[PDB]
Amino acid sequence: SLSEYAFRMSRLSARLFGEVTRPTNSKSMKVVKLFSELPLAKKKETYDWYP
Amino acid sequence: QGMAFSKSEGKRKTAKAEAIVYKHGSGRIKVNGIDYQLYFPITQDREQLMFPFHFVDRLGKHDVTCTVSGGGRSAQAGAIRLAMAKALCSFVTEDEVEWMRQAGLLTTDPRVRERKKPGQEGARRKFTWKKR
Amino acid sequence: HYVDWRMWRDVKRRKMAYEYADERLRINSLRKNTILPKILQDVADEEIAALPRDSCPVRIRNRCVMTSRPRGVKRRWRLSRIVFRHLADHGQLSGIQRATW
Amino acid sequence: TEADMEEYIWENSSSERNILETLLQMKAAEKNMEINKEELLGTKEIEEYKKSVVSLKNEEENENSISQYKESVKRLLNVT
Amino acid sequence: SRYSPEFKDPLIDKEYYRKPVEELTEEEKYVRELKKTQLIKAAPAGKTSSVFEDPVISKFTNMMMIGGNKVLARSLMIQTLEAVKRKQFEKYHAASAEEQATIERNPYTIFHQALKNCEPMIGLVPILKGGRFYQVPVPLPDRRRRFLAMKWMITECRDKKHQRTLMPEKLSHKLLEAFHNQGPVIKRKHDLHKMAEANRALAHYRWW
Amino acid sequence: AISRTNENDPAKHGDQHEGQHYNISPQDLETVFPHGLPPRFVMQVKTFSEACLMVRKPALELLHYLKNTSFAYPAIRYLLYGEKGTGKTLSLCHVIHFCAKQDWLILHIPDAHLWVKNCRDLLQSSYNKQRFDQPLEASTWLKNFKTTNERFLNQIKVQEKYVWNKRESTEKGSPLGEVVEQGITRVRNATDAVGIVLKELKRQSSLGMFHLLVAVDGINALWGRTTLKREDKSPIAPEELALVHNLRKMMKNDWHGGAIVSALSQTGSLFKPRKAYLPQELLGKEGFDALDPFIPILVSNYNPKEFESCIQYYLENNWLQHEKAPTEEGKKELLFLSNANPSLLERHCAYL
Ligand SMILES: Nc1nc2c(ncn2[C@@H]2O[C@H](COP(=O)(O)OP(=O)(O)NP(=O)(O)O)[C@@H](O)[C@H]2O)c(=O)[nH]1
Ligand SMILES: Nc1ncnc2c1ncn2[C@@H]1O[C@H](COP(=O)(O)OP(=O)(O)OP(=O)(O)O)[C@@H](O)[C@H]1O
Ligand SMILES: [Mg+2]
Ligand SMILES: [Mg+2]
Ligand SMILES: [Mg+2]
Repeated sequence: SLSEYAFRMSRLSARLFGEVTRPTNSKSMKVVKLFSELPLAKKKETYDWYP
Repeated sequence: QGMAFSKSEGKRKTAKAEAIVYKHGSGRIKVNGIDYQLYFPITQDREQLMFPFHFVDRLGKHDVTCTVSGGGRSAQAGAIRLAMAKALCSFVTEDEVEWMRQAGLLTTDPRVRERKKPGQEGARRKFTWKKR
Repeated sequence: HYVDWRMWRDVKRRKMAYEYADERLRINSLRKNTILPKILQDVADEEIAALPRDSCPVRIRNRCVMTSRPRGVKRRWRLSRIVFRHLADHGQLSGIQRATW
Repeated sequence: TEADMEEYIWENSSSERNILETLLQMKAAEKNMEINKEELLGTKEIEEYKKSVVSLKNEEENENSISQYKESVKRLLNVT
Repeated sequence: SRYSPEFKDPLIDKEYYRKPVEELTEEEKYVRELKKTQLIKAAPAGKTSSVFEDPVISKFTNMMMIGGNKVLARSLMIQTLEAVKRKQFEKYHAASAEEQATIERNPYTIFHQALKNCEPMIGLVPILKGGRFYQVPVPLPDRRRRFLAMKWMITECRDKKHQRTLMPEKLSHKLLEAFHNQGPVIKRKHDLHKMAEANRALAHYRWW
Repeated sequence: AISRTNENDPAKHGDQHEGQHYNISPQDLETVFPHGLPPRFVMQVKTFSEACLMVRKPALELLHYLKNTSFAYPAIRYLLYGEKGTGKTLSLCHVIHFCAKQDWLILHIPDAHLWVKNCRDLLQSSYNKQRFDQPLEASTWLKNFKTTNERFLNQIKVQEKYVWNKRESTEKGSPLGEVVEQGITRVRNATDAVGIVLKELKRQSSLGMFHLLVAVDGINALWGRTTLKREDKSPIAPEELALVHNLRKMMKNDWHGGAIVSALSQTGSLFKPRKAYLPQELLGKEGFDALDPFIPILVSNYNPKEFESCIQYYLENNWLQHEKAPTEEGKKELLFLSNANPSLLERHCAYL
């Protein structure tokens, strides 16, 4: 629902701000989330829960 | 411009209002920059804005600019009523101010929502006493 | 010297989950997308399913760190409601008080 | 495109295309052959009309801007 | 209540305050100088000093309100008053010069008289005598008479017997019936009088 | 009769008649206004047994432009705008009554919002498979159009051959009434019959056959959104409706021999906030471009003179039954509660 000018302008802003440049569906975007944070089992609240 | 005016505030539930009543005017009222009949489409709310000026026989004699935030539509009309009544006391005689006080136009309504307590359904509503 | 055997089992689950976290993360990324071939994703499904059961983070339980109570625990202090109240009611929890309003 | 612009421009717009087409029909009704674009779009009335349309498009619409636009259209359409 | 017992109810009556001082008695002069030292509650958002204020219609409106939806209740009320007035203007234009003199077109006059025609004079109150309760005919206070008239009218309009008829058309029809001493609300008053007349023998159980 | 005027001819109304009510004969109500009058104003005509319309400046200004219309220039677009209940519709009706008595052909769309919402039978068109027909909305308007212009529908004659079916067709030279009857009799041809009417009137008015008035109340519906859905529950666009597509052509100033008078309305619109009333806010970008250049005419609340004459017109009909309404203190409360808004005042006086 974007013009060719708006689409090319959004791809340009994505490359400058380090976002995903290729067209990626919502399912595949979970890969980005998985590696953008620490897994729950690696958080200090998790593995150091008990004294 | 040298036009005399008075200012006051009012509170009703969670609504807070601040009114500026000019000594002279044509009866215009602006609420957040909007005409009062456009801001208060409900007639009961407009009747509350009429109460102070009508009780002292001053409909169409003052211009008012008020700002109100918080609360619902009826609470905002109530906060504006109290704010305009307080500011209007500057342009009436002492005897007229005492009549407005005895008419309940200058008192802050202390009735606010009561908290819910634990172990019951509402502020007073209890859970059903289970059938024995 | 943990409170009970159930706490000791959760201690071991948290330790094993920490050791396999990176491996499980990498294998899961292969499964959570529509880009890679199904043939490769089906192999990744079998690989993560073959890891030890106690490496799965959903099996970790937030137990009271002093009594091992599995429910009624406040996450911020990691204490059961009973132990929390004991400390709070003796004025030993900084800034915590009874609420009246 | 025009939808990508964040500031309205009167040149090569529907407003310019519509007002020009109207003035040509008026000249034909008067049986006048002065159909030069540069002459029609060079009068002071078109400058007031252009100034009024740009204000309605780029600034907040209000009763004073609608009245200014009204007086510029009445002069171009010979509505007195 | 968030008001302490020291707070007095506000008196919203312009005439009461413009009354000259000479007309005041020594007792009314004491009450006015007393209120200058008392705490007054804030005027509720219901009543005002308007000249079009009607306490009976305001009360009937609250008794129709469901779940605090005053806007809807007030909307049904003014639609009924308009519906009653349009029916009377239609009956007025279609009548002869002689009949026109007897046709009422004021909906407030019709509303007050319709309720007055449905108020019961006597009711049945249970009195304990000898360990048993007996339905004893007793005189009703003015409050109870007016309340029962409103409650019966509202209950009749909510009856499922009316199929798909909107409230303003139902109520306007019932008011004009009661205004002429007809309809089911008048019948309900007659039943309470017939059931109180049947228990006439038990009237002596009363002690006031 | 301080609020009435004996001048019942809208061609003779002037500034001296401002604030005064003139009477519309029952004959003109049946012929000129089978539709378009506000629903609540129709209730008043039945209750007062008469139709009286106040002469105001918005209509007087517009009547001045229409009396000086240069029928050689392209049609001019006039747009009535103003806050809710200020009298936009009734100002348009006063102008429709003027042109109706001047022997103009009246093309009156009483409420264009009804063509973009609440449509039960939205059939696909046969003339153009990419458009939808609206037989109920189109047939309803054809009946009212026939009542208003009945005396002209025989003199006007089509200039082309129109094919309804493999068996039926309207040959050249046939009266335009035959096209109107085909749409009324056969509702499946109603939408196309409407399109042919708008096509012939716009064509023959430019040839000097007659003067044409295009009156559209709720014009901001043509370039907005619709609440109609396809069989796949997908939104339909106004341009895809045959009625809206053809009515847009009449709003263009590519013809002469008449005028175009429209009125905005937030009441009944779709996806517009309550307090929106200015042209661009209601027309949108697509709507403002389709009408520009146009002449907007403002409609505001009653001024002190108009307010007083309105109260006197109600008291003169005994409509205000409350004993305190005629008093000065009762008029000040009516003025405050409505802020001189004509619609708010009529609603408050309806139950007093
Ligand atoms: N059934 C039928 N309808 C017709 C016929 N001619 C015209 N119409 C109707 O009249 C409308 C207007 O006519 P016309 O301008 O020729 O339509 P168009 O070819 O669709 N024009 P455009 O290209 O602007 O969409 C048409 O959309 C259609 O609804 C005809 O021969 N039969
Ligand atoms: N010229 C008039 N003569 C008599 N009554 C009028 C006149 N103008 C307005 N009114 C009163 O105001 C009411 C509203 O008028 P109308 O429906 O024309 O307003 P509007 O601005 O078009 O409304 P909306 O914003 O709902 O489209 C009428 O029903 C009538 O009671
Ligand atoms: Mg509750
Ligand atoms: Mg769990
Ligand atoms: Mg309208």
